[PDB]
Amino acid sequence: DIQMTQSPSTLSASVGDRVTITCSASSRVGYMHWYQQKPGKAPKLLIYDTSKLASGVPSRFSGSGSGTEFTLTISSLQPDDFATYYCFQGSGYPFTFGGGTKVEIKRTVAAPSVFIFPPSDEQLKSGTASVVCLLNNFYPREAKVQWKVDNALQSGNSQESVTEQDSKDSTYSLSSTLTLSKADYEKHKVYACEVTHQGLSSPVTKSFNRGEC
Amino acid sequence: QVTLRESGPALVKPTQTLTLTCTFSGFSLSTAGMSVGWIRQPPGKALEWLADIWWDDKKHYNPSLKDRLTISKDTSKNQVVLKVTNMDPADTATYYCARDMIFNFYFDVWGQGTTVTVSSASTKGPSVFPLAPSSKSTSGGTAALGCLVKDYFPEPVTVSWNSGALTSGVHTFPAVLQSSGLYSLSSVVTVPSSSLGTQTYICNVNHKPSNTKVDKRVEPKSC
Repeated sequence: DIQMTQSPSTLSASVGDRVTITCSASSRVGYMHWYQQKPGKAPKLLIYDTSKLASGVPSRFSGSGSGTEFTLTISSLQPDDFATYYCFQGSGYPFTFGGGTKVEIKRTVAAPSVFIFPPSDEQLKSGTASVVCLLNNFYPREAKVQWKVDNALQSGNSQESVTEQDSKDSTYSLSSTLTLSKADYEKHKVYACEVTHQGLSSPVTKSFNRGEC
Repeated sequence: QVTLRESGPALVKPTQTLTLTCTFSGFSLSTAGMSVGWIRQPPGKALEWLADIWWDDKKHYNPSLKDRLTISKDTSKNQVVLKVTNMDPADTATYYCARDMIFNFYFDVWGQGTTVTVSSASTKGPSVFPLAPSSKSTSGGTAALGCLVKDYFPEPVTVSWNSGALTSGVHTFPAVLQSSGLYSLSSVVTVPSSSLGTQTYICNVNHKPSNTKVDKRVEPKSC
């Protein structure tokens, strides 16, 4: 079957930078097509018939190539171009998609704002306690969060989740959630989320004492 | 406009059959040259084409899955069905229907996708807890508040604030499968602290697989 590779797999570039994504097919096809997929969305037709812009696509995007080698070009990369891009052949059965290229925006360093939430009294009645630490609007993505409970460093009871890069300001947000039983939670006083990041010259700690307003 | 919408169960057990329906409007599948196709996408993997059907009832299948797939049309109801037999964990994915034409041989209009999980585990509705703003969820002149959406199965869940009227500074985190085997996520909103009184905050949570719909008020705590 006609199969395609895509290069690179991941690309990071600044706003205004020229971006190039290539697709190489296992044998010659008459046209290549391109899709743009934002996280949690259906793919959208971006380029059809190798070089033609689909409806609503800005002039910024262009496609070229022939035979087995095809190129998607973004002349001046914009924050809203954060997506995964796929090539697609429909020249012969089976129809096939390339492996995808994820484009992320390189931005200047921004420090996270750090926020802590004790468990609600409603969760505590239902028998569990979740402590949530929020890091908001920061860059780059890489960030260390450590939980301390009565000055003991926690392991294996906290999970992280990170937003997809923001389509206007190119920053990330992160949640770190510490989970304990109600019994373990009520045994301890000091709950502290400690945050290390490039944009902070020293680690930042937000903490609360269990039971206070 | 040309529109398509996928429907089917959120959850199927291993070895069972999946039935998906694509309902379309703004075009007819009796019109010469018209096709509807099925495409899937495993969590964070590449798009994979599965099947298509044409106005003349010609069918095509992806050769790796051919033994397991059946595509069918009902012109009279503007519907295309895909049956996938003997579902296994590799079939967990978002399933898309899309329109193709004989003039194109590319998918120009897509549905929004339907999420399917192949699992032994039972459906479970979320518990919804407020993440109340306080001094501790304040950084500079910014306040944060939110909702913790805990212990549901399967994916997906939807979260909006004030029925979708509040949209800026909203961050809904992707779900994490917990060690317990149930999903959890938070959704948070940021606002300037001195701007908080501009509205009340309600997170509307909807888990369509368990038919659960919760509204939760998120207010500051008192003493």
